[PDB]
Amino acid sequence: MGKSHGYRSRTRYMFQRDFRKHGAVHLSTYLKVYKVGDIVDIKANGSIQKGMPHKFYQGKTGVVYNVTKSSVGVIINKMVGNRYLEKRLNLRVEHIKHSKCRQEFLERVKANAAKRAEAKAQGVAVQLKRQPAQPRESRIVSTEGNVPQTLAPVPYETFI
Amino acid sequence: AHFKEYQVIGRRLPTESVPEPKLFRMRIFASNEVIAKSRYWYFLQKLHKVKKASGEIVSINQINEAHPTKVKNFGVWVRYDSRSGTHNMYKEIRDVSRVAAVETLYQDMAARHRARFRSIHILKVAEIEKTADVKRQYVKQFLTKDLKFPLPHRVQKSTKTFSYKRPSTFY
Amino acid sequence: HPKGRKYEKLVRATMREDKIAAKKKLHQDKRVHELARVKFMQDVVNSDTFKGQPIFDHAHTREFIQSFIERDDTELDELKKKRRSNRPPSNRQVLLQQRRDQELKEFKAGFLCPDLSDAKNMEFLRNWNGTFGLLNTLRLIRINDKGEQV
Amino acid sequence: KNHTAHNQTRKAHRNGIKKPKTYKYPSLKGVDPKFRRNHKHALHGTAKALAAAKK
RNA sequence: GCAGUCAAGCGUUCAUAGCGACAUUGCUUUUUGAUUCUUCGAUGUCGGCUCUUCCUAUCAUACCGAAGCAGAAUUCGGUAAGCGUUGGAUUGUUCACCCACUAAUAGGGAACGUGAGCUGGGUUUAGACCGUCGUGAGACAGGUUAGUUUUACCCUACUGAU
RNA sequence: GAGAACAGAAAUCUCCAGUAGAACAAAAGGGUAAAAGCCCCCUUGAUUUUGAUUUUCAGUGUGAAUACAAACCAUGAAAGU
RNA sequence: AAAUAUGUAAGAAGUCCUUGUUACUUAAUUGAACGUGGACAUUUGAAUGAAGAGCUUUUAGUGGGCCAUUUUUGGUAAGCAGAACUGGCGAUGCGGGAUGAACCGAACGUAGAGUUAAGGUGCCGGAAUACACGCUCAUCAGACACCACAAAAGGUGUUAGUUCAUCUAGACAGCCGGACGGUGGCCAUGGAAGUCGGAAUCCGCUAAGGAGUGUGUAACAACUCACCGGCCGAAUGAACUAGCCCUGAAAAUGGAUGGCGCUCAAGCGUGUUACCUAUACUCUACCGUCAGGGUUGAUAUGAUGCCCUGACGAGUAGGCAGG
RNA sequence: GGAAUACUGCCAGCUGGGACUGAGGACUGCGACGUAAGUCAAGGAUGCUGGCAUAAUGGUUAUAUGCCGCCCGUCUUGAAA
RNA sequence: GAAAUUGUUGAAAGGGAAGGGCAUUUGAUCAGAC
Ligand SMILES: [Mg+2]
Ligand SMILES: [Mg+2]
Ligand SMILES: [Mg+2]
Ligand SMILES: [Mg+2]
Ligand SMILES: [Mg+2]
Ligand SMILES: [Mg+2]
Ligand SMILES: [Mg+2]
Ligand SMILES: [Mg+2]
Ligand SMILES: [Mg+2]
Ligand SMILES: [Mg+2]
Ligand SMILES: [Mg+2]
Ligand SMILES: [Mg+2]
Ligand SMILES: [Mg+2]
Ligand SMILES: [Mg+2]
Ligand SMILES: [Mg+2]
Ligand SMILES: [Mg+2]
Ligand SMILES: [Mg+2]
Ligand SMILES: [Mg+2]
Ligand SMILES: [Mg+2]
Ligand SMILES: [Mg+2]
Ligand SMILES: [Mg+2]
Ligand SMILES: [Mg+2]
Ligand SMILES: [Mg+2]
Ligand SMILES: [Mg+2]
Ligand SMILES: [Mg+2]
Ligand SMILES: [Mg+2]
Ligand SMILES: [Mg+2]
Ligand SMILES: [Mg+2]
Ligand SMILES: [Mg+2]
Ligand SMILES: [Mg+2]
Ligand SMILES: [Mg+2]
Ligand SMILES: [Mg+2]
Ligand SMILES: [Mg+2]
Ligand SMILES: [Mg+2]
Repeated sequence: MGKSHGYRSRTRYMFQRDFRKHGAVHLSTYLKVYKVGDIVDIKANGSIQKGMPHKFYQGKTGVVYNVTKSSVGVIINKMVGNRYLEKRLNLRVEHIKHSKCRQEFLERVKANAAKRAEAKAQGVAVQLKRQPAQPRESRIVSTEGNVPQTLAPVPYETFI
Repeated sequence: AHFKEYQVIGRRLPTESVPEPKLFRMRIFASNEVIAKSRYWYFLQKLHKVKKASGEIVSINQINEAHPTKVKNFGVWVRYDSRSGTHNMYKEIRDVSRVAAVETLYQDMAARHRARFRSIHILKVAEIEKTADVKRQYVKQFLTKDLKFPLPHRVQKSTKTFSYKRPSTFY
Repeated sequence: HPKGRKYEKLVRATMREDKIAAKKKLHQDKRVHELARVKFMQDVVNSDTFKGQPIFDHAHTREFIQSFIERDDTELDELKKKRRSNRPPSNRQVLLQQRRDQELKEFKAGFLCPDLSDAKNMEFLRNWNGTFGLLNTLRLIRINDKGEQV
Repeated sequence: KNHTAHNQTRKAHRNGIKKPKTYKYPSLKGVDPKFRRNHKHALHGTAKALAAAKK
């Protein structure tokens, strides 16, 4: 007939639970603590119909600006035409989780501070930037019991 | 092109639970070292689970002929891809060098079976040491005692665009 | 045209499954003819003249590698005797002597990828029927040479 | 005739696709009103205390 | 076309996963040459007059080959387009079909050659009648009648002439 | 599935198995087992005042929905809703 | 459960220590948000780049599009009806594809010199009738992507291979000799003796010889073949694979590898060098535009002048500037 | 056993032939050679010589030759039509 | 007393159009100047 653009259209595989992961949710979801400035990923739960995000925000990452009784407000950048608009979604905490890369970066910050303080207490200056992968250096390859074995191409179907 | 012969010795990358990996050697007929190492990784990827970024080249050397002025007979085993399927062939080439026999074989495959370089594998080159082990009659007809033949109808090129006598094809 | 696109999908599916069954059959043939020394040192329940002494330490396995190399010398001898005077030899003779010398060069370098015979590899080999994943889990396929094994 | 998305990405990338500006001190409207009222009273108290002690 | 038996290649070395050329039988009887008065035709924008070329997929004429080909008369093939291929009748018209004569009455193309070379009918209206539909004005590519396009002295081509 | 007078596909009772193969007004998809299903008890939050946000989007209107605030209530032992 | 495509982070608006505010929150001296004071720059927290960065006002034209590779939906199907991503034509010349909106190369101020791209080097036509190894003879050969379409199959045309066999105990071809006996096996037939048919398919002697491979006679005969032997003396036979060639169906004015023509090519496959030439690249001059800068002395001029340095220059609808 | 020569690479090694260009206009800079005044190929061409002084070079114009060049304006995805 | 268009004289070109661009030859014609 006509086209349809309802609020949950084209979401048949997106909102279903995984294999043998049905039923209720575990309590560490409800026992986690969010703060203004935390970085969160959005992954919707099909078993919790209130506080559910739109299908555009599945797999997006944003910043917390607001904490309420059972919910969290998140900022997302959305591309509309030739610019980005900031969007404010107020979601239940059963549809979000902390981003792990923020945790790795904060641990990197702590290790950077510890390394700089220990280098200052040692009397030297050490470099704290990460480096990309480098080309290899020279070596010797000894042939003590490792004589090279000559290979050849194989015929079509003779030894088959 | 005018080919050379290289030995290429390569290896995996040493890692945890595999220290000192086994070395593998090949003989590649190629016109420069870049094509030599590319053909090495082609054959090693077809025979083992090693990539060019999973392994490293240990050694690349060029092999010369031991006796470059001595006329030898070579048997060459090849396989190739035609328009329908893929086949094995055996051929015989009488020449002075392995790279010379390989060049004549590539020209012969292009002329007779329309097979390009990308669809030919040299399986083996070997020297046939004794006579009466020569299967091809086109090679056998040059291994006769006191061989003699003429060259009739000699054609000479010239300059000057005009000649002043009729030519003569005597020889 | 009376073909559209459904005929093209049909011929694509049939030609693909044909070509893939061919190449798969060829790879299993290559693996079976590659893993023949394993079946040789497997056979007679690991050489049933010695099915009591389950050790095979460092000279028995060298003898077994040599016997696997020269297992086909009877056909080569018979072909030398049947080779006529004014005739080039047969392709079987040339390729069998090629197999002979190309195994003997590998023997001179590092004999054969055989079982370790220093662990429970002998038990796993006796209980390793025909599958290609004995290498994937429990191989111990450490090689030896024609001397002190290493 | 009916619909096409031809040329639209090229048009969008002519003048670039820009991120919005982000400021220190965002707007507190849309935040919870209890927090907003108490934050106002805490800010006025801190200003009075700094004007008292801080000369 | 459907159904079954095959069986060389096959599923780039497997026959019976799954194809499957050449074959082979079945199914379609007023099933002992019977009935069938039938053109069960097709065709609506073309048809006819005049005139010229080209194709070969050859009807006749020339020369060959095969056939249980006695002779005579035919049948089936090969080369071959040098040369011919009619007069009438008849349904709106044409093909097809009939009547003859004939060595033979082959098949096609050239804007389904030749709708401002010429003509019947259309494109192409306005008058009128019948049938059917519509309350009506009207409609119908249902039927029947009557009905206005009208260069050449120009350039080239062609035919002749200085 | 195994048992019980009339009892016979199939009436009522008893036990065992049973991840949902049932039900949840209507199309289809998703969700749900000490429940969102079935049976009971109490009720009117299907109330008042107005802002913010999401979808369609010009980030206009209409429709629908989300999360708080300030009141008044319901239910429950309660946390809660 | 890939590949390709996709969100975020990689710090000074940061981290740490100490303790100020509140009407929010805690059982609380707890927190939450925002702070005072103090410490932390040769790297301030991966790479590469950055033609200045950020912001505002106002207004033109347009709102018929089309083509190509790839992925797709509906219609046997179309140069049929529709979508996705990128690149183009429209808006665009130049070198090449003889000719062409869209292909290949490359985008454009006026000139000089040098070098090249794509494409070429018998003559038209600038440039090797180069060098090298082979293949092919067509009574419509074949000659360069888009693009001017044809296989399986058949060939006693040629080239190269693969697998089986036979062979000095003599292979293949040819000449010559043998090719026997129960038995004219059994039915059918007027008669069919190996040879109109149905049944059949055995046995002996052999070095070998069929209850018969064909020709033959009314039926017999005779001959041949299958199979053995003598003579001659070196390799031979089958099936199959794939290169080039011929056939693998052509329609009507006279005609098209672009034309002439070309046959150990001037064709096809492959290889190595030399050479030719675009508005492209490099260097130089000149014009203009943009940007960054220098210059106080009035007697000498235009401080809107004079001068130094660097980069750039296609264009329809349309905008603005100088004449 | 002792060499040579190929092939690839380097030289802040030498040296012959040909073509195109000469922007700028007092000094200022960086250098080189010489113990130093000086000299120089070091922030862009000077030196010497000949002929002719007018239709000789050059312009304009009419043609000839080589190669290239479809009729303008307009609507259109698409104009020599 | 312009142009379209026409006559006479002089010069030139012309084997199925004419006109244009780059370059030079030939003929005619012309300024500057040392
Ligand atoms: Mg609800
Ligand atoms: Mg539109
Ligand atoms: Mg575009
Ligand atoms: Mg004919
Ligand atoms: Mg004629
Ligand atoms: Mg007649
Ligand atoms: Mg007419
Ligand atoms: Mg007419
Ligand atoms: Mg009328
Ligand atoms: Mg009348
Ligand atoms: Mg709305
Ligand atoms: Mg501070
Ligand atoms: Mg508008
Ligand atoms: Mg319009
Ligand atoms: Mg347009
Ligand atoms: Mg454009
Ligand atoms: Mg272009
Ligand atoms: Mg061109
Ligand atoms: Mg062309
Ligand atoms: Mg230039
Ligand atoms: Mg030339
Ligand atoms: Mg040519
Ligand atoms: Mg060639
Ligand atoms: Mg050159
Ligand atoms: Mg430019
Ligand atoms: Mg411009
Ligand atoms: Mg304009
Ligand atoms: Mg100068
Ligand atoms: Mg002059
Ligand atoms: Mg002159
Ligand atoms: Mg002149
Ligand atoms: Mg032209
Ligand atoms: Mg036009
Ligand atoms: Mg006039």
